[PDB]
Amino acid sequence: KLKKVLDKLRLKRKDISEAAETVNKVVERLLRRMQKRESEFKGVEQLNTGSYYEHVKISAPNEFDVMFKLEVPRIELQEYYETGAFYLVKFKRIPRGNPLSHFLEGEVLSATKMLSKFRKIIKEEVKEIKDIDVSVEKEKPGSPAVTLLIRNPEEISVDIILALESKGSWPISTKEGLPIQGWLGTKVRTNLRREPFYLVPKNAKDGNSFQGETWRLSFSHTEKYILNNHGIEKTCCESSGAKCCRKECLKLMKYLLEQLKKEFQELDAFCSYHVKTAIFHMWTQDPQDSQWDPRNLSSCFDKLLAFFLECLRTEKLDHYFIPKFNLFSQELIDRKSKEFLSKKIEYERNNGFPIFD
Amino acid sequence: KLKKVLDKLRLKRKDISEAAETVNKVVERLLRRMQKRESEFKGVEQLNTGSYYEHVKISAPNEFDVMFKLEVPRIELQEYYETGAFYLVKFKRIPRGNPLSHFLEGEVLSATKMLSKFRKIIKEEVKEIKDIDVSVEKEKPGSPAVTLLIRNPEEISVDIILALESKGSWPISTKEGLPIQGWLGTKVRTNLRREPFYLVPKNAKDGNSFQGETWRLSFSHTEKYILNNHGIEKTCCESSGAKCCRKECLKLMKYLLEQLKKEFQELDAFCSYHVKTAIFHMWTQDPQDSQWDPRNLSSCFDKLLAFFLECLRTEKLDHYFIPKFNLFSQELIDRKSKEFLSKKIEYERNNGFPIFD
DNA sequence: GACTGATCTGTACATGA
DNA sequence: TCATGTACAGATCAGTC
DNA sequence: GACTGATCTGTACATGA
DNA sequence: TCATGTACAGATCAGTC
Ligand SMILES: [Zn+2]
Ligand SMILES: [Zn+2]
Repeated sequence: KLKKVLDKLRLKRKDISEAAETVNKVVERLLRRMQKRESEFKGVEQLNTGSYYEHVKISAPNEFDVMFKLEVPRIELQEYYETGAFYLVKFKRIPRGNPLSHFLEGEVLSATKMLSKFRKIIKEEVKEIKDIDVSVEKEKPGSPAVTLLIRNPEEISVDIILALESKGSWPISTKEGLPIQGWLGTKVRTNLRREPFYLVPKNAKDGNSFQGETWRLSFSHTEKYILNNHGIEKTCCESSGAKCCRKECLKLMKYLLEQLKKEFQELDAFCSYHVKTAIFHMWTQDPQDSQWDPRNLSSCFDKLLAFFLECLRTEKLDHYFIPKFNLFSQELIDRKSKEFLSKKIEYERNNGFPIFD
Repeated sequence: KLKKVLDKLRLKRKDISEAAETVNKVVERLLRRMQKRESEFKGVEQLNTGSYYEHVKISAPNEFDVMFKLEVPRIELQEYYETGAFYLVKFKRIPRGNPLSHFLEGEVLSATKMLSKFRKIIKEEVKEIKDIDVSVEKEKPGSPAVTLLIRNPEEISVDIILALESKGSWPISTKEGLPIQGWLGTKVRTNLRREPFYLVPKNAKDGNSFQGETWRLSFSHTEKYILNNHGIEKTCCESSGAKCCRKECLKLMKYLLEQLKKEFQELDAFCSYHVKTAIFHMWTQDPQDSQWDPRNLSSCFDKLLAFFLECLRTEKLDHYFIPKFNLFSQELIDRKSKEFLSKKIEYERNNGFPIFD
């Protein structure tokens, strides 16, 4: 039933091999340039994130997320209002001439300036690539990335995400977040929150004050770890352990939403991170690996489905790391959208999921 | 029944507090001196091991194990025969004048010279302690340590173990060892074997060739990790998880052996590491946390007990990290001892464990 | 500007209810 | 079984050369 | 003598039986 | 469901300034 859908969604190792070849080449060139010519993004490091690197990419390997993170010492964050997600970045110490002085709009590190220079460098190096059909995509509003289109005959999109790495303790807005204590445990959560955190440009085009100096938190590293260490049992999905159907449900849900989005313009507010967040909450709700046995696929997928609908009905999907940040607020998504989606989803749920063809 | 015995074996937080106070003071002074006066053990670091730091110490806090580990780059090991446990230590690179040149008997690092200088320094600093009654114990044959007796009114013994730290990949004799793949998992084992390993002086007084240049492997770091991360479930014994009776069975077994040893001279070959190794094998055999529920204490303790007897009957207790190394060989322990122990143990097992009074 | 001691956060354990 | 206090452990921050 | 590229081991995943 | 081959990831070692 659903197993056949999962077969359809499976990536093919040939496609994977070629796409990965080309992609790795381009990425390596860009990183190296970002170090080489006496840049100010020298010292940047690489961190692969997203569905492809979590092995939850569906249909095709045509989307890649790569973080160019740069450690930026001695900073102080001023929370942008009480959003929990958004911050203004200040420095204690302008070191001397300082790489990042040119990226200052006061005491405040400007996300848009930094992003513009980043973009300029990337375009420059991309012009010098003669053996691969790679180009720079026009800037998308609300993106912290420079998106590359690769004609590896087939089209592949690569988000090169500019990030700031901070080894300090996580902002307060996350203190109640990451509620894995009953699922992955206390030692795990403690070790994860000991890790650095990351800030990417918000790059909203709304016309606000502090619009180009607003940064958003990112936890793609931690999400990667969770996707790859997802059981209560350490042997879950391991070589000497047993498979769950967690990743599978994430894939099915992702696909459902992708299709429902390609057919309806009413769902342009929705992205797969909503699905991911919701499923994090579900995995925290049903921690037991037994509650995610393959033989219970259909029911498991329904459980999640049910949960999601409730999130729409209550208009309440809390951010998994920032509990005060609601993702289904009226400010971000209109009621009408959520209701429309509840309708379509319910239909599909009561009709044997016709859309899966 | 056994719960009351575990109550008797429990340490008391006052005793713990005082003993720990004094002990930490002395240890800090010794480490600092080991760094300060222009030594050759400068750069040494501390690593607390053993029952006290695993929270499996029984009766009293009168025994402490502390490793002074020193990273020793660019070495090559020659396995002492096919023992798997014993090695001769050679250098690729005599760096220049080199700290450790004085500890060389050729190309071979001498364990006894190093241990002698270590001991000399420790005695020197111990003379300078005026506020605490601390002395150096006479060297024990087969010890890689300098043992301190502290009259903190009550007597406390502290083994200061000289160790060498190597970040290279683990010797081949351990390749089949650490068989946690079904219990803690594959990722765990892989990450643990990526860690450094340690060599302590064998310090046998047997009169062999290469007697004072023979080193023994140590895995007290890994054993510490296992004791503190002992479940298949990450929440085992955690604040938002459930208790097992693993540590409890280790304690009971430890105590049984301690008593049976204090009463009988026939069991001077036996140490608690045999108990620890056996229980590692049992935890690998019964990985499920459900197989270690508190309510199944008595039976669990019996299971272990049974296992141990079999190890004596077969005269086969493999080292947990070095599978080729047998601990119940005739070379190390006489049959008569193992049989005697089987007898006493069986008696206790069939008689409601009178010895526990 | 770089190295060492001081401070802070949280887990495991004892204790009291 | 559930709340309160101590040790241990690791990490970050503040102070000295 | 210090920094970067090359080599090696193992987990997760696709494929074939 | 179980054996074979590819990507990804981290670590150590060898080669260049
Ligand atoms: Zn799983
Ligand atoms: Zn446990």
